[PDB]
Amino acid sequence: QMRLPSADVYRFAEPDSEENIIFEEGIPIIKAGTVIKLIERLTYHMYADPNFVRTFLTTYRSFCKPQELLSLIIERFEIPEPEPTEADRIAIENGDQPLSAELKRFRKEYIQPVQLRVLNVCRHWVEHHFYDFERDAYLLQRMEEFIGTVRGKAMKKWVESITKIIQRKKIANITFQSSPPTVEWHISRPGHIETFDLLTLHPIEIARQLTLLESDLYRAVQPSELVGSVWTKEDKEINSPNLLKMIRHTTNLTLWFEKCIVETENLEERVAVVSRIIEILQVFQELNNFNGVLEVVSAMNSSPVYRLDHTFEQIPSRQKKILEEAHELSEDHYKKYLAKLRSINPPCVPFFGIYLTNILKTEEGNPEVLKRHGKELINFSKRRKVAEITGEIQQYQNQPYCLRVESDIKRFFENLNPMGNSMEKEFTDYLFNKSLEIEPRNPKPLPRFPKKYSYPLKSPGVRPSNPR
Amino acid sequence: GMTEYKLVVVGAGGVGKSALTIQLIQNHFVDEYDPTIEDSYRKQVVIDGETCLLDILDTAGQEEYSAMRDQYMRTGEGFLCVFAINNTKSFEDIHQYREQIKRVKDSDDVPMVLVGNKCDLAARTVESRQAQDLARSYGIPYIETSAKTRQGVEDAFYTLVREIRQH
Amino acid sequence: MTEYKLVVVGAGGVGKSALTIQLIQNHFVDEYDPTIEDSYRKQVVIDGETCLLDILDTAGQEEYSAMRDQYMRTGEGFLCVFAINNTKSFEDIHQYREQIKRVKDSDDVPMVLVGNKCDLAARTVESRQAQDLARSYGIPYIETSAKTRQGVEDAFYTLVREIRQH
Ligand SMILES: Nc1nc2c(ncn2[C@@H]2O[C@H](COP(=O)(O)OP(=O)(O)NP(=O)(O)O)[C@@H](O)[C@H]2O)c(=O)[nH]1
Ligand SMILES: Fc1ccc(Nc2c3c(nc4cc(Cl)ccc24)CCCC3)cc1Cl
Ligand SMILES: [Mg+2]
Repeated sequence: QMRLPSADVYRFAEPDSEENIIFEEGIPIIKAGTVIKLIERLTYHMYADPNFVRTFLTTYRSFCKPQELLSLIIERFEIPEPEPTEADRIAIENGDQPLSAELKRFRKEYIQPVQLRVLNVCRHWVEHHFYDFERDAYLLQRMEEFIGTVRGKAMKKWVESITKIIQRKKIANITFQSSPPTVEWHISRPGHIETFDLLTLHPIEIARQLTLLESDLYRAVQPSELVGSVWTKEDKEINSPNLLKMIRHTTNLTLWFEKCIVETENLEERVAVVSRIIEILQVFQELNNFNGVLEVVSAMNSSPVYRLDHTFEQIPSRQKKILEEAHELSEDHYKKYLAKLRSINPPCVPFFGIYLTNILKTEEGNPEVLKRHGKELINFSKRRKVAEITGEIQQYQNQPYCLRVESDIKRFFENLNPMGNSMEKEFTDYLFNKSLEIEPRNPKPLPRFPKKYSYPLKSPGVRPSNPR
Repeated sequence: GMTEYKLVVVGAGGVGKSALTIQLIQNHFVDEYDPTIEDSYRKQVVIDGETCLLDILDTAGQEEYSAMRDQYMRTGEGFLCVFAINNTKSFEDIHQYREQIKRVKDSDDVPMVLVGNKCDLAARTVESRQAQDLARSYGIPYIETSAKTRQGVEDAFYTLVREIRQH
Repeated sequence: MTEYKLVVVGAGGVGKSALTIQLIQNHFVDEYDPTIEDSYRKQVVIDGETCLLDILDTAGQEEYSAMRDQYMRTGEGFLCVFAINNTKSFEDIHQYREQIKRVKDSDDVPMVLVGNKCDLAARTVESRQAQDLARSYGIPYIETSAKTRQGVEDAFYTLVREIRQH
């Protein structure tokens, strides 16, 4: 086993003890440790664990400032070399070249791996957590200086690479696998954006364009928007703008479905509206757009809609089944949803809400530190749990949809604003009052209402067509 | 087997709401939690001699999904309406939550408890007398809890189960 | 779902990272940023069974050669990559194969031989030559292009199949 530098000159050579590191019961899993021990293991000479690097860089800000992390890994990088051994000394005294076997081994098996692993932390930091640098220009200057002044031929390739990567990041294409299917059109024809509406667009293309939109919104959410539960705090609009844009789209679509339903006063037309929405749900299911699925389910289980028994009665039983199966995904704390998500073939759009709740509860329900033998140790297992969730999120963010964007339909749904200028409570009260109007409480009898749609209500269905 | 009660926790986000259910389900002697595992929201308890099973829905963190509230609330027989005692807005939100619950359940008499939660050592801004008066005006119990010490947590949930039993 | 630890190895610049990122993101990386060690996950259905792939993307630069043992121990299966326009990278294969056998102390390690950059016309390693080597190892040979996606899924999912029947 290699001898190490003295702990007095190089802090990262302190022996492991339960006063500075605790392992969970082929590499160890760390339960807790001092920052020094966490950084030693982040850059350990014996083995690689790139997943540890992602976990650490995702979560470290709750126990170490970015400026301090950089100081610590620079300190880790600067490893003292041992002096010549007795055999070396004797060789030198006789005018021979020393074997320097121990020095050479220490360079090969300790220094070069640890230094390369420090550089890999810098690389990952810059490539995947660049916001530390975006929000603190001086931190970036320190990183550029450090990398820019690493000497020695051994690190040279990566030092020059990381320098270029940083410069690229400062001023900052998909291949398939088959062509996307043809865009489908129904009553509204290409370019006629004025006529676009729930029933006039093709239900297939509604589901596709919403899936592209909802996939882009999903894929845009960064871990920085999630760690520390910042989307729930006062500055959520500052720290979690992509997450909140994604959620607000979901909310607006759900409210639009409810609005389309209760503002259709004629029972027959309203049945056609609900049936078309369930068709869109079916295509969401086919596309593994689980956010889209739950958007529809949420709308159908809302107070204004759920209570529309006369509408429900006339929905074809096969569509009742589709809706009920979709709803069962969410039952028992999303048991079937979770099993389904883990079984499908991506691309998909997960429901984000489950992740938010699990991240929040993980952070709230576990202590920042563990106290052991009079010492405070960072509770790293808490951070690993959070990073397992952000890691699962990122895993589903990789796969793109093979679907063609339709710019006008995309814009139509980007600009959807069912509440208009009304506040949430007053719009919500409005929807429920409309519900009461179109299907009064028992024992009030059901009134009749005139039709509002001047175009055919028959759906083109949800099976795709294909000309030559 | 035993009766299972479906309890739902509602209230403003960002003010320690989740501590209530965590403190209840948690192993009372190790500050730890994994919301990811089943049995993290189910709990067998004895209340007034009668053993029952608590199923708690707390979607803390999902508050911005406001159009999903009805669907989450629909699943519940009893409700904890939670506000933070150092956040007046969360207290002012209570009325809308209660109205929303009544509408979803289609009833003027839904089993519910009002819960004032102390989530940190910041200055209180909602007096207990204010919250008591509000609870009385609704005809429901008021329970104050601490998010750190587990004080009041059992009382909040057990009181709600009694409200369901006596409905 | 079963989890599979895949490791991508081979000389510097043969396209180990480009292959991996094409598989993960459907994106071709044009830059040449030498890897130290990168990890990726991919949920995918293969032969009707949902798999979770952990892919370790390794360093081909010789300066990192002392740190290979470390990842070879964890890997369940190996993509041994060379570039068909680079004879030296092909000659380097033999050393990766032997070190893997040595480290895992086994002659029966799931492996696929991969000849990358098959989109380029200027080939210097003939298919027959690589095929003969693969046969002597008892493993399949697949030609790939990280640029066009030709063979990429075949290479990775073939490796999954070998781990599965191991
Ligand atoms: N034409 C073509 N170029 C490719 C292909 N695969 C990789 N390249 C190019 O070859 C270079 C090296 O790619 P890279 O993936 O970084 O190789 P690597 O094996 O990961 N290198 P390292 O071992 O240092 O990490 C890049 O410029 C990349 O764009 C391919 O299939 N076709
Ligand atoms: F058009 C409709 C109008 C109202 C409803 N409401 C629902 C009802 C029931 N179950 C439901 C389940 C879901 Cl997921 C969603 C809604 C439902 C059974 C009790 C009567 C109503 C459903 C439809 Cl399709
Ligand atoms: Mg590489």
